[PDB]
Amino acid sequence: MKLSDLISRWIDVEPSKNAQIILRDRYFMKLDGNYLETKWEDVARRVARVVATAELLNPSYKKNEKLDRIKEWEDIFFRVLKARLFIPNSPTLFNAGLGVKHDLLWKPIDQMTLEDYEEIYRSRNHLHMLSACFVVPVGDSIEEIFEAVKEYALITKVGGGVGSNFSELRPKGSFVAGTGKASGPVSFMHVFNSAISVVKQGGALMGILNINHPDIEEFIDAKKVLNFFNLSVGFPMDKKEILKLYEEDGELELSHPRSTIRKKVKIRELFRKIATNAWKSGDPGLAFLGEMNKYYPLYPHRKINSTNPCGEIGLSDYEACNLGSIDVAKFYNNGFVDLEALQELVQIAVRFLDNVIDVNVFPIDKITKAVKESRRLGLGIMGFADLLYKLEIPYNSQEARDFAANLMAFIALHAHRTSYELGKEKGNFPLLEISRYRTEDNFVPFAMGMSNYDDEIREVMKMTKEFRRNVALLTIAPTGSISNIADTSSGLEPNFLLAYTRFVTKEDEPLLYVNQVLREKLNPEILKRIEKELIEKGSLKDIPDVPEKIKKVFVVALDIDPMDHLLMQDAFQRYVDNNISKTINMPQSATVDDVLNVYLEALRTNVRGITVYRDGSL
Amino acid sequence: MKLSDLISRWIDVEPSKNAQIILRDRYFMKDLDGNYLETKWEDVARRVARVVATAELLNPSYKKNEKLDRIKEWEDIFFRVLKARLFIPNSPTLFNAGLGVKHDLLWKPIDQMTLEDYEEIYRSRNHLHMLSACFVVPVGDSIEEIFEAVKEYALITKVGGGVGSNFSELRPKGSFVAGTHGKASGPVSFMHVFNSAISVVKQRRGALMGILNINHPDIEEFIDAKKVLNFFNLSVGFPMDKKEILKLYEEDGELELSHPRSTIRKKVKIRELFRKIATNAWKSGDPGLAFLGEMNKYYPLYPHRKINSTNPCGEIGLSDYEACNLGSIDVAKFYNNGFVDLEALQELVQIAVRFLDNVIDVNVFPIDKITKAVKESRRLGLGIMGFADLLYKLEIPYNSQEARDFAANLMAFIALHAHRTSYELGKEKGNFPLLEISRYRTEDNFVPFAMGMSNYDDEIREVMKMTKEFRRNVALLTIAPTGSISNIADTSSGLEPNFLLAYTRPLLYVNQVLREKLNPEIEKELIEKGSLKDIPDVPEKIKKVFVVALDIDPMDHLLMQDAFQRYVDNNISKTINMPQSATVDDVLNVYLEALRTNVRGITVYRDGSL
Ligand SMILES: Nc1ncnc2c1ncn2[C@H]1C[C@H](O)[C@@H](COP(=O)(O)OP(=O)(O)OP(=O)(O)O)O1
Ligand SMILES: Nc1ncnc2c1ncn2[C@H]1C[C@H](O)[C@@H](COP(=O)(O)OP(=O)(O)OP(=O)(O)O)O1
Ligand SMILES: Nc1ccn([C@@H]2O[C@H](COP(=O)(O)OP(=O)(O)O)[C@@H](O)[C@H]2O)c(=O)n1
Ligand SMILES: Nc1ccn([C@@H]2O[C@H](COP(=O)(O)OP(=O)(O)O)[C@@H](O)[C@H]2O)c(=O)n1
Ligand SMILES: [Cl-]
Repeated sequence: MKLSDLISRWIDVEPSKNAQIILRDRYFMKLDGNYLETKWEDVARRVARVVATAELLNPSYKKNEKLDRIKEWEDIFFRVLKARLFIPNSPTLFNAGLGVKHDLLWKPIDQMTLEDYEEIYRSRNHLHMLSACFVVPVGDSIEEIFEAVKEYALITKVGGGVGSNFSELRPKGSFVAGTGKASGPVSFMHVFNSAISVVKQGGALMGILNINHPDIEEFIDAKKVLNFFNLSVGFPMDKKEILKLYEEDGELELSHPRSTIRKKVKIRELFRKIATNAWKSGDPGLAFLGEMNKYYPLYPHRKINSTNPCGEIGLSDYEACNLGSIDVAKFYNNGFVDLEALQELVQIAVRFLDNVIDVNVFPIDKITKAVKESRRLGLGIMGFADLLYKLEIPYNSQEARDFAANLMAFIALHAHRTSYELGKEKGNFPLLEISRYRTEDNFVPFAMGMSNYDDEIREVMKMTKEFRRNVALLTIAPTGSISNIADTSSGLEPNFLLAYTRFVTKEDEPLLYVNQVLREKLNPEILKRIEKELIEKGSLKDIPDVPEKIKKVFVVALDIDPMDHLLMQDAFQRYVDNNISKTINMPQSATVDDVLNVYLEALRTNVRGITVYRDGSL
Repeated sequence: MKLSDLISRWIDVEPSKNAQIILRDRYFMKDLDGNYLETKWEDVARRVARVVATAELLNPSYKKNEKLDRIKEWEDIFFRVLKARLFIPNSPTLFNAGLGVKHDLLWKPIDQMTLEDYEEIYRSRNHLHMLSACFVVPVGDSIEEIFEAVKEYALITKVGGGVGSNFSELRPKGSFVAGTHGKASGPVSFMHVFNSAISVVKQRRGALMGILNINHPDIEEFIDAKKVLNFFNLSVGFPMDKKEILKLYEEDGELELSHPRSTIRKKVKIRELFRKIATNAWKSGDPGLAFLGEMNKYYPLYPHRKINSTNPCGEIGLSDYEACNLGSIDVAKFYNNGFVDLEALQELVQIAVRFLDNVIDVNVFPIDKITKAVKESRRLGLGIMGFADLLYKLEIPYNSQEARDFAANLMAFIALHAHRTSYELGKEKGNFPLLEISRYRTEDNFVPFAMGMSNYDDEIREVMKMTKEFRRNVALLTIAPTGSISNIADTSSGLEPNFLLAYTRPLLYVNQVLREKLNPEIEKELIEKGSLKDIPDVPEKIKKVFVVALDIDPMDHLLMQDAFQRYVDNNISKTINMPQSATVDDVLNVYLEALRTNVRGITVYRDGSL
């Protein structure tokens, strides 16, 4: 069906009362604390109008027509936004229009003149930061360490999540031209933690240390406060290499350019250390940085050393990335995903995300540059688990994973063809010429190998040798907050729970929530009886008197075994040029051996990183 | 007698074994192997003198066929007062002088020194060649400025400095912050980041100064912050006149707590704020009080520049990005026949001031703004140590009007000749850049301290007028703790009474002057009891004389501070010791007498309180 007509079916559907609480708490703009916005329509309008003002910069538009052209983009943007088919990362919702006079952000589009958009463009203040994901380096000097703590605080203040690889820092007890002797990365990481603890935005930071750093063991056991850090162990070498060393029971030398300190450790003992900690507490994860550089169009002229906090974007030094997600559950139509409307939305969403770069303001000049030059986007999806329920497809099945790979491949195809086109109309990312899209033949920024679309995707990548707006376009984020605004499942995650009682504060209340798809499918009287047990058990699986087909379909996170989580992440990653946010849920009864087995399988699949969460551990 | 003769008396007295251990431990230079380049005090003295003399290269009054002679002459004079331990510079000068320089130039005989040799010492001083103990930086009201100040703390701590700040610009906790739903974290909470920075950058550890002004809305939280600021000394700032605060107090008035970038307001009774300050000091020693207005009253560049903070022990009031190098005279070595040898003292004061001013020239800072602030004002901290031991020798009891009048006259004579030395260096080398906008140039009768307790006052007034025309330094004097340098010097610390006459250091130690004076058949009861007061058959004249910190009541501590502060242009480090039985009201009474006298700040420590 036409995107038009899907917009119609959603545009007058208001957010649930749950989404509305989140919105007034956090999203609706407010001196001294009065609401300038009271409906999601209000958010959609302000954001639509501000992202649309980037069309001022379009070299392919003549001065006459510019107002026409801009209003057209405002209205579609507004329509997909209000309908909740696509929502950008939170910072876009929070910060769009900051610094702009309130008479201009909600004004009827009727009364918008071309000098009103020009006024919007030039009044964006130092806080107009619309992107979620950042990486900064932490060089081996007191100067560079503390510039980086400053950078963390500046990024955080404006609503960014930031990560670093701390491996440049020489090991603890290393020689310093001082003085003393080097504190080592773990103890400097406390300064960064201490800083975010006082910069209150309203897991937060990613800190990575590489597997061959002499302080790695300390780093693995560091969270056992550091409470604001997610930690990952970095593998800048090739996955295959580490797999083989493991398989032969080999040893790894721990060493550092600027220390004499060296140790040999068995790779299995180190792995088991990691797995034991992650079994107990969820940290540290694994970051396969070598796998990310493998698919990075600019490597080695540039290099990915770290991810942002939730691990879904691998970023070079000072790079940033703005994200946004399509609710694929809204795309269900009579046993099929409606690809005609999904194609149009991918097109709109890539333009939306690329225009955000043009109206974004960063607090550090190096970040502004790093971004101008690459124009990395993070288009993803949410509502995927719910889409499966509608299609009657068990999440833990080869059917779901093949469908997942075809769906992502379709999106990757039309995302990169939109980038092709934007490069033609607006100009190429400055670094096209030195990227693998130019200097190579047959370069594809992801593994593929599970879809009919692979040839067409090869064709697209070849075409983008010539025209290409963006270094990379796709990610799957956690969507913790935008999936709640949109009333849908998060990211590619299964639903964690089908039913739970939530609580309204009123003024001076328990109100049962049931998954809406489940509500529409199960006999309402079967629902009434089983509800009690479903809430206590957290699952339908052991509930007598629930039909078997329902149940096979309506699995939640802990019904789905760890390998079936991991393989779903593999299926998506084959068609995503950045990385993926996936929690590998494990049952309380999983051992440290089971965790190691996940890591081992992880090395053989196409995943770019790993997070495990064992039920009841924390 | 001539300083040269006084030197000969001290030059070959070797540092004690206690002093030598300190020296080997952290002052003797080592090579990459951890092998010692220096093994003797003499080597530090040669190294430091040589390095500080090389500043004479920049002297615009020397030829052309003259410079090498004049430099070796300064090097020789510096070397000899150093070796004798008559004057010692602040520790970082000891630690860091000569860094970057080849080792064959550093300890080479003065007589084999060539002009090119000095030129190469000077050119090869590295980024670590940091020779000053005392820093102040601003902490402005923005995340940007806060974390730039945190970077500065780091960089300063790394190269060996102590830094202080006034946090009062930061908006109170809970203030509106544009563009977010979070509230301002507030000064106390942001201090946590400074503490955590210093916990991870080794200096031999730096305590920090943190000040919040009495009229800041978070002031009560600040007073209570120390029961994770374990690195901070904390002082309450009083930017208003001390008269005004004393009055407000006596009249049982109110203080408006407010901030220009917050709606958070409150009114509090001054007596009640003072009582909380006093209760916390009684418990733990913190917070002390910093009379910033009194400091600014005597600041020659006020109001264009202002002092908002001290460095960590409070002895220097510093304007933003300003730093200061210190040095101390061991006055105890100037005793001669029932008198202080003022002939020798005047000469060492002249030498010390030059030595201190030359340090600015070979000093290297890690921030450009500090470099500029120091070039522009050339502030010095010439002090004394050995004061209590010098009183022992003169047979004067520390807790007597006699001791305070003696201290006033002694500090007055030092101030006189230091400021006269500054006039002359002004003339010979050029004035400090800011002289002409300073109150030595723009006022008449500006004197940078209260005087009032000496025969020297009128002569001091004349020298101040003279320095309308020539003046090298904005200010010159201080009294420092001298916590390490009085140890190296084998003498009592700063102006402080000895804390104890005998203390285990399995070691064990007896004050040298008591030792050369007490009938050597007269000790067990002193190491335990801590005093001579209640040993009987110890003659009552030794005893009146040989008093320690806790024999001297709080007002005699405080009036001793006053006596010195009237002739010191920067500030003074003095702890007001109190007996364990003192009450919160006894503290408040110290506070009130402090506000009436000429002291520039207060630190109390009440015995057994930790
Ligand atoms: N004083 C200190 N305390 C603790 N750690 C320090 C200290 N100084 C330096 N470090 C650590 C921080 C960095 O990881 C590393 C090097 O710092 P720094 O010495 O500033 O770099 P640099 O490149 O200027 O000097 P270098 O000549 O030693 O390499 O050692
Ligand atoms: N997110 C935050 N959490 C806690 N404190 C904050 C936060 N943001 C700012 N502050 C504090 C730090 C300072 O004391 C004060 C102002 O910081 P900042 O907003 O960077 O100043 P600014 O000069 O940029 O203000 P403005 O945006 O009003 O021009 O508020
Ligand atoms: N405290 C935090 C934690 C993560 N983040 C960032 O938010 C990014 C995406 O998270 P998400 O998709 O759940 O975000 P929204 O649903 O809130 O848009 C993460 O990858 C982090 O970079 C942040 O800004 N602040
Ligand atoms: N651990 C220390 C001790 C003193 N200092 C600085 O030295 C000043 C003088 O202290 P002091 O006179 O006892 O020090 P020394 O020169 O004797 O070591 C203090 O106010 C600090 O600014 C420091 O930075 N770190
Ligand atoms: Cl020191």
